[PDB]
Amino acid sequence: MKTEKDKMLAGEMYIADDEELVADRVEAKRLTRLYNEAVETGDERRFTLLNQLLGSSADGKAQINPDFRCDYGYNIHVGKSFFANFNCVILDVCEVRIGDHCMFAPGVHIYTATHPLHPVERNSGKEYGKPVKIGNNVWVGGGAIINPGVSIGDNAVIASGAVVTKDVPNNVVVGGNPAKVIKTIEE
Amino acid sequence: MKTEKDKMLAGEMYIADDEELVADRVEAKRLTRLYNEAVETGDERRFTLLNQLLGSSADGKAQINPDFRCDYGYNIHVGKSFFANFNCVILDVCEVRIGDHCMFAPGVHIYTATHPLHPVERNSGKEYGKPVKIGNNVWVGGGAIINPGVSIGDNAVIASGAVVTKDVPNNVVVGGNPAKVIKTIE
Amino acid sequence: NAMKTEKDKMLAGEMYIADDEELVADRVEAKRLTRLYNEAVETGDERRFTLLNQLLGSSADGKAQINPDFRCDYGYNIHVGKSFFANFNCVILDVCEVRIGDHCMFAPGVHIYTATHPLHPVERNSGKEYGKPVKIGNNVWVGGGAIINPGVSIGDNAVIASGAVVTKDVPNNVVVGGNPAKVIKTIEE
Repeated sequence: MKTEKDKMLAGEMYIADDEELVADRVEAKRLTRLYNEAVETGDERRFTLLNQLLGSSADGKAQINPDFRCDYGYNIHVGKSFFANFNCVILDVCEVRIGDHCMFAPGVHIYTATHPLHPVERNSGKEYGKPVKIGNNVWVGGGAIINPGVSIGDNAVIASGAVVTKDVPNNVVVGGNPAKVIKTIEE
Repeated sequence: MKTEKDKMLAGEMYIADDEELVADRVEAKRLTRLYNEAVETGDERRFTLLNQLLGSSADGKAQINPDFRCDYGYNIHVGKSFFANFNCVILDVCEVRIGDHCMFAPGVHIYTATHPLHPVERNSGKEYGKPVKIGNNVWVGGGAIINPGVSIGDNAVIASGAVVTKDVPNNVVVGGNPAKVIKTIE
Repeated sequence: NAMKTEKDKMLAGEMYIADDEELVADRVEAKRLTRLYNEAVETGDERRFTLLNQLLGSSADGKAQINPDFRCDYGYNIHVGKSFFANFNCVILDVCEVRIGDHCMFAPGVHIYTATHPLHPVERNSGKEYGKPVKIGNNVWVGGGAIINPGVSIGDNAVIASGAVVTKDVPNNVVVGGNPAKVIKTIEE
């Protein structure tokens, strides 16, 4: 009864080469190529293309620099005034929810996709994911990595190069690998 | 009386969506795309395109692998025999000065662009930058990040994965996140 | 010696002139073919495998699954086992041999470097550089954005955490993470 896609979204083990998911991934790549060319050449149709790619954006005017990459596109949901700089990658096998006024520097990667640590299970043709949630007014610094299952609170700032393995509270700066609070933001 | 571009270059808060700055970024992207195509296909005209993109290079023969990315292009200035490997990104809202014989491994990022720490100000449509300066004979290792306002001395070596958050003296190797001196070069 | 070329020295891990014409021509060809390959996989064309099998030195099953935009120096120094998978934007600098076993998977932004340079400026600026080969065992999972440096071997069943920077050999059956990469725990099966 459950499709592989149902399992995927639920965070359960799913067959990555399921017919439907494969078609979704190849379609995401084709559309993504068109989008990246639109934004590189500065065509206004970049917004229409992006709005077909992303699951949703609050204002339909998400500003994403090239070359953007994502797995499905449709699991990505952004608030108002979303900005991502060059070469961001979002593996949205599970939901990636991003709030308002969020800002990604270049090379930010968000992963929801993951695998079993044990070889037989990892090699079985099945994998899984954990959703990522990012609050309002989050600034993610250059080259940062947001790992699966992570939530980032409102007004948090992720230092460049940070590797985020655990939830980030409201109003802090985190930095390092693994990322740790390096400062509290007052107000 | 200062234009938004004037403010940007001086390290002051500027409106990023100023019509002049938007036009410059649109132009840089369009030209960067042609340049990347030229270097990917191995056409000799890659140099003439690159020389229209960068602010200056000492020998007009900078060697930059695809896909290169920059904000403006014109704020980047390189010495002779400049080399950058695959996928380098330079956010040049402020000056990026690079000396002679510098080489970047793949995925090196240089940032001058930055933002206020508090949300209201960060979300106000204004941001700022701090220039980056790199000396002569610098080797920047793969995936290293050079943050805004940093200066790197002559003959410095940045280990791969380094996250450079403060000035680096001459003749050292730095590594880690944040980067720290790990060796003196003699 | 008698007919040893710069390419021979490069492969042997010896100092070699990077701008030797044969090597320059090989890199130019790799970039040109990489561009076609990346378009093929982006557009979902079946011939992506045909092109990839001309780019890589070898793959055990001729069906390596490599996402765009892949980058490499030569292509022909890369050899992968069965069921190889690399996610978006992986870079392999294969001036020396890069040998990868069966069922390996790279997350996005994995970089493997065999190319390196002298630490002292005069020698580094001399137009010569060198490499050290990389070997990766079976069932290795390399996490997003990880760096594998020159001369590194990674054992069977090892997993590399996202963001790890691997400077030394990784033994079989460990999870490593951090910069520099250190053992997090062991894995058995």
